[PDB]
Amino acid sequence: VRRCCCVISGGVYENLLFFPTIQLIKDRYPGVQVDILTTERGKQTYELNKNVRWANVYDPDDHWPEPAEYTDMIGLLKGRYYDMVLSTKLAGLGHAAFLFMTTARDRVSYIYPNVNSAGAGLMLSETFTAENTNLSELGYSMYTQMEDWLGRPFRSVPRTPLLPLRVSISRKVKEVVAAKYRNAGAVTGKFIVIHGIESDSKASMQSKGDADSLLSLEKWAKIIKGVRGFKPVFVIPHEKERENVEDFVGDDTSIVFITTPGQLAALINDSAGVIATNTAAIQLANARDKPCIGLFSSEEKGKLFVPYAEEKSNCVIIASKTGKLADIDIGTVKNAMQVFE
Amino acid sequence: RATWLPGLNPPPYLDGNLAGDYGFDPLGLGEDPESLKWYVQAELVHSRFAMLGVAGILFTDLLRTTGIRNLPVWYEAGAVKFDFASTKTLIVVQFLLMGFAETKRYMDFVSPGSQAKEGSFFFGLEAALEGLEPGYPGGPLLNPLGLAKDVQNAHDWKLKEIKNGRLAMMAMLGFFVQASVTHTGPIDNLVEHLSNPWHKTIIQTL
Amino acid sequence: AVMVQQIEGMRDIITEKHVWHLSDKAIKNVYMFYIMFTCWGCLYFGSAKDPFYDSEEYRGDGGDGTGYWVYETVCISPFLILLGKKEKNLEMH
Amino acid sequence: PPAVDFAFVHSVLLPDGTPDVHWRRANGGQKLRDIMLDSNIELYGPYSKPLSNCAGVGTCATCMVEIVNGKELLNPRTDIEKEKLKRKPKNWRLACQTNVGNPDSTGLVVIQQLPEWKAHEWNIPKNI
Ligand SMILES: CC(/C=C/C=C(C)/C=C/[C@@]12O[C@]1(C)C[C@@H](O)CC2(C)C)=C\C=C\C=C(C)\C=C\C=C(C)\C=C\[C@@]12O[C@]1(C)C[C@@H](O)CC2(C)C
Ligand code: FES
Repeated sequence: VRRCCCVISGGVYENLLFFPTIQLIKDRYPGVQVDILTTERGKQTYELNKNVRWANVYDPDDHWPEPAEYTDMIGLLKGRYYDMVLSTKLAGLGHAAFLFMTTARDRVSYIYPNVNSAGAGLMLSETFTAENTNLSELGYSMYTQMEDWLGRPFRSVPRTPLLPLRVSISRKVKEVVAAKYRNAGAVTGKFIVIHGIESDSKASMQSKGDADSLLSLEKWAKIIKGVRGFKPVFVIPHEKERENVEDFVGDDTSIVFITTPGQLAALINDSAGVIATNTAAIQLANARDKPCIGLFSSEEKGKLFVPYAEEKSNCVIIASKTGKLADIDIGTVKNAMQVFE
Repeated sequence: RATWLPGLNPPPYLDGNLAGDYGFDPLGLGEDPESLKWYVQAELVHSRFAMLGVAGILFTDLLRTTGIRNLPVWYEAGAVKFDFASTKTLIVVQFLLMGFAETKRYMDFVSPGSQAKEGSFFFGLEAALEGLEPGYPGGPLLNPLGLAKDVQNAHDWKLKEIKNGRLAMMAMLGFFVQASVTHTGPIDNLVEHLSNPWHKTIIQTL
Repeated sequence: AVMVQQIEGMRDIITEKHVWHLSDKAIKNVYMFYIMFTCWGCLYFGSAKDPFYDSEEYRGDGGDGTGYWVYETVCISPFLILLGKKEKNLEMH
Repeated sequence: PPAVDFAFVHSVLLPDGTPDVHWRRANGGQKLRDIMLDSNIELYGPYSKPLSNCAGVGTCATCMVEIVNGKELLNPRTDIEKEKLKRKPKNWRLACQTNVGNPDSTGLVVIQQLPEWKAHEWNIPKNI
């Protein structure tokens, strides 16, 4: 192939985890101008990719889009003259016809376990039935079918990981986030980012399959009282959380307002510690070798979203003993003291 | 929740997670659970047939009373002799086709995986009959648009369905009795009520 | 031109009725002069220091004069920073 | 008898430079507006003229009172204190929309009447 789309869905987190798949694609065929037809807040991840070409905004899960917009995007994908679709939108006919109207050589999608996925095999060269119908709930990997078929042993090795989630920031986002925490009282090497705050905001970057993923504030007040201050910067998803956090944990506690995942990875890259819950920030911390802890609401969910905690040897995983995101708040402080210094 | 008359607790054998529950079972018919499942599928099919019926009656009578088309009265509509086909053939054809439909629906209700697995040839379409649910078959044949791809988390859509359908069934009983003691169409009875409402009701029939 | 109107209701009316119309030729004349003003204004105000479409605010960022220069700018300069990021990773950043 | 200990610190200072506290008495909780009307303390300020208030319904932010240490025995906001006053220091409530609760009640809530037209900040303790 030379031109390849991606009709990925979900938001920040699902499109973030697709970066080893894109690196797999460019590792498979030498020069590919990969495109992305994602939802909003999916484009914002694609500063961190150094591989791709357009990265539009479409919201593929709309299911009754604007017919002007729908016809325009069908014709746009026709005018870009692709060779491979790689949907992972998890839909069948109706959307298989959408991938079929693109003049594509290799129509690839995901397919429901249910019925809304019949008649799709007619219009797809790969079927790739998935699980749970809530595809982010499958965990970190989510694409082992698509990873194992893209690059089957036909001439050489698959090479299905290449040190998965190598995100990369540029100098411009580094300078603007440097100004954003330099407005706070942080030093460019010695601070700790969080990105876990109980909120009602779509900049939380969580998942589609996780519900109770974001930790509270008075629980967080206990966590931030139990921990020594290594300048913990606080990453709010919206400005209405600023005064709320300053009411709970204090006025001296620095708050950095970040809603962009590229800005969030730039804030990771200057940090020295990460106390993220199950958001994009765990994977961004595992990118560029930052020591994370990775809070979760379940040990099993933590294994599904981090299967590589034994590999990086810094992301010492902590979850809740029950479900419902209520952990011990003690031993996590202990190994936060252990690994961050 | 609001269960069909305040001052009464809903029965404990039905509550919440069902299409428009509201807890109305004073005569203990949904007490047995499999009986309730059978009655749910019965209700859905009854309500959908009744909705098609109310549409096919109200639309035809809007065309008739106003005078757009010379269609017959719903009451005297069955004895229309069609040129290309006869009613004696149509009953048999309906029997065949709706048997292939309803027996398939049944064998899905008793065995959801059926009609799509093995030797279930319907012109090679053994995939659109996946079912996905009791009473909500889905698939490219049955929901081409797929407004509710999901069906467990589609409580608004199923609630709209069942409420409109309960109301259509009640309106069909209206069509049955209202036009057996008045011998006119529904729209005729309506405009009879909307001229002098306090002088043309059921009990104003002497 | 004087007409005395007798209406029983209020009072008498002394209507004037100067019926007139811009001469047929004068409509062509006002068209002639307005096409002259259009000519003069097109030439002179095209020969003017046009303060918005000259600066680095418009011509600097994009500014080809279309309506999509904003959209191709914010759709290509992220591809420019992705290209610069790949070329940065090509020398191991 | 169950006697809630209102303090009702007045808005203006004494000319000496110390606040003047009045320590009202009234039983229990029905409405704070009715307590401040009955026990003769100055609620509305300039709005104490007869048609300068909504007579208790909440359609005007005229009975507002800063309440400090008032998280003990108080009803929550009825989406009228949350709407009439919006961008406030969050310790301000409407007396005709708050209520100090039930008749069986003891407590030492202290209320600064007229948060508009005052000069003191109270230096509130940071919660949590
Ligand atoms: C299916 C239906 C009607 C279908 C109509 C159709 C196809 C009409 C077709 C036609 O007109 C057209 C279009 C065109 C015409 O030219 C030809 C025909 C052919 C004439 C009505 C159902 C109508 C069904 C009705 C009215 C059912 C009512 C049920 C009730 C009230 C139940 C009550 C309870 O059961 C509960 C709920 C709970 C228990 O605990 C207590 C009790 C009280 C027992
Ligand atoms: S008096 Fe109107 S606000 Fe309380």
